[PDB]
Amino acid sequence: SLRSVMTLFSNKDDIYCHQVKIVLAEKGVLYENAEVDLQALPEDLMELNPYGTVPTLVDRDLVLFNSRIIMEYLDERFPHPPLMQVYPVSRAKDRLLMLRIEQDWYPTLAKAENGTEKEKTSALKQLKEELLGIAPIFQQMPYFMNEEFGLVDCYVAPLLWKLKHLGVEFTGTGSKAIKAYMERVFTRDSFLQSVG
Amino acid sequence: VMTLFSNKDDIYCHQVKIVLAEKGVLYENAEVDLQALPEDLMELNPYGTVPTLVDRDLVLFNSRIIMEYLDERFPHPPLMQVYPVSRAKDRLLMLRIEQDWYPTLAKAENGTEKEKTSALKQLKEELLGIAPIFQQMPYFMNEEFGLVDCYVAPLLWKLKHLGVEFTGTGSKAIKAYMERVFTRDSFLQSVG
Repeated sequence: SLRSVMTLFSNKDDIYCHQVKIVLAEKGVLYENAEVDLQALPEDLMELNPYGTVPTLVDRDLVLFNSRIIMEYLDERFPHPPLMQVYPVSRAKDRLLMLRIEQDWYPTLAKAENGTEKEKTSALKQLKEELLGIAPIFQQMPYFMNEEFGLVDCYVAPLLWKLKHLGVEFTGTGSKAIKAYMERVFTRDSFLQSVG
Repeated sequence: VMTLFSNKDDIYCHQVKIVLAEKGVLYENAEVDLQALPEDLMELNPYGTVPTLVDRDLVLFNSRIIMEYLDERFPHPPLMQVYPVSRAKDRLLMLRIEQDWYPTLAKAENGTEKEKTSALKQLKEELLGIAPIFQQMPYFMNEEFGLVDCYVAPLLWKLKHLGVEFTGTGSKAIKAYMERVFTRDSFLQSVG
């Protein structure tokens, strides 16, 4: 592993913190985890990041927040293994895919965790239908619209992980490809470290 | 073929047009009325937002993604630094500009007459507050013109056209910055 002197301020149930921990583990970067309670933020986080958000990555004098900015920083600073492709069109398609995952699926997931009972049930059914709907994606490629594991999977895997633990179970048409993808990502060394 | 679906008054369209002009790339501007979106935009981009860029087979939206794509596809002149640390700092600047300054700018164009005059005073206040930043380097927190200036310049341009004038302390660094970015060939093309 790499002996960095980084501190990650994070919360263990936050999906954005989860994305960043997977990238840190992929890159083999050692860092200190500083757990934070969202209602009771530590003053040292406030000192470094006045917006008081997590994840916040601190490396010596550098302070970063926003998980997309953090992840691209780590991929650029620590090239191996590559979590984005090399060529500009692939990079743009992956970026657009990420934005859409975040925009379209993440709020439904949040509703599924934090809504009223009919909202939850309604959010879960909606996410379930949508994920089943994109099943054909895998008949071509083992990672999400990619041949190799990358940042897009760092958006999809935390979401599937949360759905699994909310009781979602995939059956019917498209469920074989989704279960296969889950095994492929959940069993990776980095994912194992991220939920450790 | 290269097409930008764009609205002429939209700040995010303006960002992308500056980057297109810097890279010297030819494109067709498809003007869109926000209240009546054309069908050919809807079929390429189900979300119906602008700017939307179409490059041969690739469809892109969201101005940040378009700009990064252009900077990577058309490498010179480079609009981002080379070091991962500097690139991250600039990304974070841009995020903060867009999150903290842009809503106040929208309010200054879209509000009631009370809302508008209030927003204009706030923005003018915060910009004069950071006068010593404009003082530091010729471009915004950078020695060379880059993507960060593509966030700052369109905002100052809108303000100029909303009647804002800078006088008093630090207004000198801000005016000198405006003169310097507004008179670049790429910027003059982007407003043409």
